[PDB]
Amino acid sequence: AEILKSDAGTVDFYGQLRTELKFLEDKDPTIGSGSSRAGVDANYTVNDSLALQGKVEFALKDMYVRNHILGVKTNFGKFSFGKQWTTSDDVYGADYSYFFGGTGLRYGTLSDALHDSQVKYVYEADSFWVKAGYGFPEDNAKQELAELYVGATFGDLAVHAGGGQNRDKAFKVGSNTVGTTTTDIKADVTNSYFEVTGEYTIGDALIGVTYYNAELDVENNPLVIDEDAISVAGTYKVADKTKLYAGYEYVMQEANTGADEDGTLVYLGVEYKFASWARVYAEYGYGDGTTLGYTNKGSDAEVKATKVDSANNFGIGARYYW
Ligand SMILES: CCCCCCCCOCCOCCOCCOCCO
Ligand SMILES: CCCCCCCCOCCOCCOCCOCCO
Repeated sequence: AEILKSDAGTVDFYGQLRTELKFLEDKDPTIGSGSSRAGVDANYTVNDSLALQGKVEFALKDMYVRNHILGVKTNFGKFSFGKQWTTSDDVYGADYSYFFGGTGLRYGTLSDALHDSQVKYVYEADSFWVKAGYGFPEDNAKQELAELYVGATFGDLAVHAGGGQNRDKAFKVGSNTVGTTTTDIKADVTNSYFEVTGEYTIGDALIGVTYYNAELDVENNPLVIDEDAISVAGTYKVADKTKLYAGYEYVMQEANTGADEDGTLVYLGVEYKFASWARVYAEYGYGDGTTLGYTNKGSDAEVKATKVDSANNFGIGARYYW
């Protein structure tokens, strides 16, 4: 990106402007959900064995801090402190969409993929890696979080596995009205999760599969909910500038009361790159059934718990990068 400074030190000014139109079943078109941002990333190498990083990223709305990081890289790994995305969000899984996928990735149900005071660790060797994180609860003002993932690449097959636990002692589930007493439903909820992923590259094709489990339990309550999830997705480079993509996502939710639900999400889309600094995309999404909540990494959208009936959805977008 825009190198302001460069030597043993570099200062990089970077960002994205986005314009996105969303057409959701039974709604008027929405313009302006596009997640634009701008930041600065400063790096300095002290020697062969030690480097420092300072990064800050703001949303372009009014303006507010998205990430704010101090980093220390050493021969025994990299340690990063401050307001960061979760390690679970960085590793992600087999969702290749720009708008509607991610329903089978179950790490974000409570956290929305962010904790304002974390320490994150990364170790890399050859093709092999370890990534971990911990969130400081601040005498209960912030959630509890602890995560660990490992992965490697063996020829054309890349694999990873891991997970964690995320606790929110006062999570807002929703609201109830009984006569004229309207009241918030809040609970002490823990989300415990684990996943395995494989991604296979063959020529112009990429195919991925992710399995996820999660367990939601409530501290002073017999209620437990288990989720079992599969995501099957791929991409295909049909020309130098042009990539097609598609996925199928199925999730079953089972409560210890015996209540069962499930949800299906299918997407198909196309990406076109004008240049390294410009691209556009268009996507169709078909949803049926239930989600307890998910995050689409591509667009940064959060979808709260919901049920839909045979819903047809479309998105179109364009981005500028520097
Ligand atoms: C006991 C925990 C061990 C988990 C580590 C990885 C297990 C092997 O992973 C291979 C990656 O598989 C991705 C998931 O689905 C593969 C099943 O489908 C095979 C046909 O595509
Ligand atoms: C490892 C590659 C898997 C191939 C895709 C199938 C995944 C389907 O999940 C099994 C659980 O299904 C229960 C409901 O299935 C409804 C009809 O499914 C259409 C098959 O894609």
